[PDB]
Amino acid sequence: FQGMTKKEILEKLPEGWKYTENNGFVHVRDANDTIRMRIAPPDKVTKYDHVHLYDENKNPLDLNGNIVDPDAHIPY
Amino acid sequence: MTKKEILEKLPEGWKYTENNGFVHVRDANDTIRMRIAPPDKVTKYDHVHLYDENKNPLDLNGNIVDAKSPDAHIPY
Amino acid sequence: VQRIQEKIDKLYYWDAWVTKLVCDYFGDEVILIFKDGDDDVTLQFSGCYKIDFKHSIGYVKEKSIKTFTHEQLPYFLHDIEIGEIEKEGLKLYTCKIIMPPMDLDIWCKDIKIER
Amino acid sequence: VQRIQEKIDKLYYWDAWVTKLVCDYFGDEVILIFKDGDDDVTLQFSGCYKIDFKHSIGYVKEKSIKTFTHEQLPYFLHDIEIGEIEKEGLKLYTCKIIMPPMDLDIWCKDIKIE
Ligand SMILES: [Mg+2]
Repeated sequence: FQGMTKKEILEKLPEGWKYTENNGFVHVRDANDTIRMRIAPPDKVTKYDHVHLYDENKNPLDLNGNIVDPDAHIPY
Repeated sequence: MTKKEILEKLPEGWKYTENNGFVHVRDANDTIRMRIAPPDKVTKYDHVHLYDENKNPLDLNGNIVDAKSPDAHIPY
Repeated sequence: VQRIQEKIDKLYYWDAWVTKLVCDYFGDEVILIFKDGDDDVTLQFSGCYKIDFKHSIGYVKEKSIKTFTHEQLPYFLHDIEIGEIEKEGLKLYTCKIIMPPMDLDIWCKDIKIER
Repeated sequence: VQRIQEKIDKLYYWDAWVTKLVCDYFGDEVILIFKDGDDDVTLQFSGCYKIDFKHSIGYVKEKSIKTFTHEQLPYFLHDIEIGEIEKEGLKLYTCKIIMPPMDLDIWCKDIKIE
């Protein structure tokens, strides 16, 4: 499920996951209110609107769900 | 006395500072010893406060009084 | 608003020395402790969405507050004023505190007195 | 002004999780701790004369932050911006922090990383 727009990411959210959007930042958290996903506008070092992905323990993931520290900054 | 005559008879190496109609006076140990204050909800007049080296409210005669007491609020 | 405001007024807080002023937990919580005689009244503001602490520039701090003695602390209560606001449909208490030489403004979801 | 400002940029703070934000000592002092890998970077602002924290009302807190786990904390750093101002002849550093979902502005006398 990698190639989505932001609108379908927010619309296909899993079961129990809620989300909130404010000033162009989206926070999505799972049923445990754990932050799992964030969409952000560009900052100084990332110059593109990106997705952030986070496991059950808030670790950065890449497209493949593998834990990462670059690859953590996922276009959509 | 006026605010200027109280301030100019200040003791030893006592300093002071004024900000938006509050005057804070402290002794050589920078202990707050006196405040000149505009009226508030309960005290309807410009008053003086006096304090021993332990910040206790004093009356004109140097006796400790309850901060809540009218005697702590010394007109000029 | 006026229930909250006149429980506060019946504390007689005026000219009370303030012993502790804390804003903690990502600005979620404000703690203000002032002395009533030999007793301590705590005011607690929780679920805060705005905290504005303004210190007078005229009153220069010549060392860090933490190394002050309580005798050297200038801060005292002059006026506490409670109010009400709603922003994007969330209702919030507003508190303005004139604590010379500081001014405080807090938008919170609850206010509680303990002593 | 700018020595500290790009000394901050050399932390590479962008998108870092913030673990603690404390304003203590009658607003004299602000502590911000964010995680660099597994370690703690401290930002310390001392000699503060203005502390202004604004939380987005769109992000409603359903419990006191103190009862959040770090797993539940949303706050992360997006931009730290340093500046300089003078008010009644007092020169003060300013720092504006976009750490969604809140906005922070500090007028302080020193900024130091620990
Ligand atoms: Mg990023």
